[PDB]
Amino acid sequence: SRWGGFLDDVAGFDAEFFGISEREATSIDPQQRLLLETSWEAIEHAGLDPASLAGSSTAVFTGLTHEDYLVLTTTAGGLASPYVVTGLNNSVASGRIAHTLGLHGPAMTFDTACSSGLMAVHLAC
Amino acid sequence: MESRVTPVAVIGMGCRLPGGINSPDKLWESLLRGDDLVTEIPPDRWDADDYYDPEPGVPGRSVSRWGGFLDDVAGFDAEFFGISEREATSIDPQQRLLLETSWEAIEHAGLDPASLAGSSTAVFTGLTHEDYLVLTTTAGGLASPYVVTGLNNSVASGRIAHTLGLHGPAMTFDTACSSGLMAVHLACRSLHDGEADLALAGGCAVLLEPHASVAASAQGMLSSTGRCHSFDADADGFVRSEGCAMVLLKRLPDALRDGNRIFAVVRGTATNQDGRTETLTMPSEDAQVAVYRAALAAAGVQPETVGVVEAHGTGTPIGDPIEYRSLARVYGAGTPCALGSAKSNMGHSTASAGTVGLIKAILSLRHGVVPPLLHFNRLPDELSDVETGLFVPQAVTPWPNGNDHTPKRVAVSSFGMSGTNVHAIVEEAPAEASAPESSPGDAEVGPRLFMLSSTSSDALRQTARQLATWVEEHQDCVAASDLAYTLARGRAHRPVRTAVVAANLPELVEGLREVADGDALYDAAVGHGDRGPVWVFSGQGSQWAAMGTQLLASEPVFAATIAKLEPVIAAESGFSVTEAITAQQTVTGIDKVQPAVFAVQVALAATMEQTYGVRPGAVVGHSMGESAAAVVAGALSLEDAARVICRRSKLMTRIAGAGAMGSVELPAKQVNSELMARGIDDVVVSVVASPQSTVIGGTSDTVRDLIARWEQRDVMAREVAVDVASHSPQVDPILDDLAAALADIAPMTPKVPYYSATLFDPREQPVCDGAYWVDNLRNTVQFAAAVQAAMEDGYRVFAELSPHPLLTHAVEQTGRSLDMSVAALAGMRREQPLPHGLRGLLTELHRAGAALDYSALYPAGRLVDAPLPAWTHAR
Ligand SMILES: *[C@@H](CCCCCCCCCCCCCC)C(=O)NCCNC(=O)CCNC(=O)[C@H](O)C(C)(C)COP(*)(=O)O
Repeated sequence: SRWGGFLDDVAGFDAEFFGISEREATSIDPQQRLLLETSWEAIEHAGLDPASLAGSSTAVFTGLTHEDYLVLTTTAGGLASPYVVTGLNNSVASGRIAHTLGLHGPAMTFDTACSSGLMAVHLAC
Repeated sequence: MESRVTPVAVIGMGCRLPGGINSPDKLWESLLRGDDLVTEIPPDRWDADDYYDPEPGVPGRSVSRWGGFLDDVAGFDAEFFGISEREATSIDPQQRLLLETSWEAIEHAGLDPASLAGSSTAVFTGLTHEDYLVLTTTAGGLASPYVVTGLNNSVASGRIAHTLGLHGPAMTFDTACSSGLMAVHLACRSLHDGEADLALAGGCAVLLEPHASVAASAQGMLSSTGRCHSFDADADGFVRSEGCAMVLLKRLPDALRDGNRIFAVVRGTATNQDGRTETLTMPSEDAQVAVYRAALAAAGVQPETVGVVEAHGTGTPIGDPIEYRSLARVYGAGTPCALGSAKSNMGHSTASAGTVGLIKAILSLRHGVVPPLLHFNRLPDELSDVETGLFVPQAVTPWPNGNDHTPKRVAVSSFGMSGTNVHAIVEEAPAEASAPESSPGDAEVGPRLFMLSSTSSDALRQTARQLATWVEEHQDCVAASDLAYTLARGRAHRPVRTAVVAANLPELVEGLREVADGDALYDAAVGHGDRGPVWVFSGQGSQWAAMGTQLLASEPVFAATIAKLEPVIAAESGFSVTEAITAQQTVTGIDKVQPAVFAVQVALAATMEQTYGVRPGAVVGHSMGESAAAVVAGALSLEDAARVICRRSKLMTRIAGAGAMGSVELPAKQVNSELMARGIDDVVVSVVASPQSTVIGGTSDTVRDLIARWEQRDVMAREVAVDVASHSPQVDPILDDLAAALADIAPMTPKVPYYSATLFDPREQPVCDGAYWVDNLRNTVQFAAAVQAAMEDGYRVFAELSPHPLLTHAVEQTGRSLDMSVAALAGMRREQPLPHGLRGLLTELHRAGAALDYSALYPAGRLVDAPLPAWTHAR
């Protein structure tokens, strides 16, 4: 294959708005950045102030896979970066969102190949 | 109701942990002994000295050089799970450990893993690190296509489900180092929702590459000492350690209804997130208090009732005081409460921490005692003023606040870097649902058949060795009958298998020790346990002096059947058969021998049917044994068959065959071509045994000259020493009288599928009337056709009922000619004693792989904690 659907920008991420240092922002998984940004966008699309949800029992679930950024950093050999601990571990995918929004409901990330996109909805239900 | 969630009972667990711990009992023993499992990083993993540096925060270097590691992580049995070696190489060792531990846990519950096919059962597991991905990438060898399913995290639960054919939610998730307890909560909810009925929870943590450790050290997360100071004033941080464990869960009412062993019961659990704090890894005391209260409310259990809390206890100087502060808010309310953490003796597992804590709590409940906390001597100064009844047991300490009227209860807790927190409440399992003390009675003093199985011969030897060790350690703490019941019915049977027969535990210990070092080339079972064996009612020729003496002196059913048949023999055949059975000289004479073998074989079949209950998948009869075969086949009555055998024994004696028997190894068609080349039709083929073994009947002179000619033809041909001929135009004078006198029989439809060897098509069920017996004494018998039909029909297991094997090699050749593997056994060997009886022969039936009812041998018995078979561990 030579083709596919690809984002307009992948490395793009508004780390400053969420109070994120450029170092961790450089080392954080772009998938995590996309999830966080689109989650904020969905929250706003609901008409709710994201700041309003702080200190509430709302929960978060997300499906993640294809940790290709691990391959990239391994090839680059920059695994020694301390931000990798929270920049590449799949756990923080939900945890980063929960901490940013200050939510108290359970935060969990999982992987079910190409079925996470709806199994997350089932789990939330 | 009082618990909003349906209470869930743990019915089994499995674990593979550092320091050679591969069983929960081993973990319990290590914990009681106060042993440590943290060691220096093994060199084969990587050079610890290369990456070690005591200076904090040095880039590219770690602060620790220790860790808890397994005996081996590369060990795995691809053959048992049917995995290609090429594929097995690309598999993440985490997946292999998950699969093996899950299989161990299922067997630890006494359930057959194969029995769960298509069952509505779910599985949940947590994966945290992808060290194998790092290794594959740095090796540049991930171009192998088998890496896709071998590295993707979601495959793990899917792989387990596909191996076991489970039909229920399969989950691979992560909650940092709290995945296990999160999986437990998910399984509990799913069972409450009714989506599944059986769920598996757990997580595996594998340490293979150093860069992750270096990154962790860069964050200051690792202890420089090399040991976790959980709650100690010297808290230096956690230590990375290998780990993998699984737990099986079933709904409590269902478990009670099925009477399965209930290790403990979990009343409820809950989960929440800390939320906004200083960083992504700052714990929130209020959040932990909230999750404690929520879990208690879900379980509907008061906190002061719980005695011991399984805290996280990671050893971080920042985290541990916070965790201690939170617990004092809820637990330790005046009533003393003990504190325990599994990390003190094992270290920290980034995925299995919750599961190992849960298992330690389970064992603590099982023994009503708490192990001491390793390396601990005093709390940090920040906790000096905190008021609570909480305490850390410096030694092995009985259950705090012991109360007969209340079940013992344990709280567990796990926390991850992601900030999500899981807490659960574990309650002591109810009293024994079965009869108290398993209703002891007149336990049989006769030797018990202790089954055994494994994946390979050397693995079988190692399994026998460790099992003997364990039995020696508990020769008095357990009972032989319960152990035998557990082995027979509460354990899956691996393809490589054997058995030891013993009456007392020291005897079993000696027998197991014999094979533990004794060499023997064991082979895996050929049968699949789906069909019963096939009896071989072999004919005359293998008799010897006093065959039945041991059987009469040891098998009550055998003696009863012999005494039952004896008067009918003296009536119809005119002489007693017991005297010939006990005769010190080998029985001779077609009148005398013929009923003797019939009685022997029918008595043996009755013994197998009653004292051992093994049903035949099919039945094969040889010569006069064909009537004896029809006896157990359900086609002939016992009296009718006795009349048949006695009357034919009397009648054949009139002329004594009037001929001779010639056996030649030449193929049957080639034999027919050779015979027709000389016009020697006065002889005719009598037995079709194998494509490389035929028997020809005829007059003595022509048989003798034919076998002389074949010897001149450089082909083996023997005139056997039989006194009479069969299936030859020489017994003709008796045929008319035999048909006339024997027409009184009343055959019926066989109860067991039977192969008519005499008939052209053994697959067709014969009428086995007097005409059939005339053919059986005059027409050729196609034993080769019968065995070929049996193999074609899928049957693989065959056992001779003869006093001595006669055609085991022949049927082996038939299978070898067909090229399909088979197992041929002999009921008894020439002058072979057996004080144990046919029980020893029964072991060979199991070793072959035939189906049978084990409850027929083990109607009841309490399951026990006998160890598990080892594994082939090719790296
Ligand atoms: C268990 C989690 C610890 C083990 C997880 C290892 C992560 C390695 C990631 C590897 C990815 C890339 C691989 C290939 C390069 C656990 O219990 N977590 C909680 C430990 N306790 C916590 O509550 C806090 C732990 N650390 C701390 O106490 C603080 O976060 C510190 C002070 C270390 C961080 O500094 P600051 O944020 O306060």
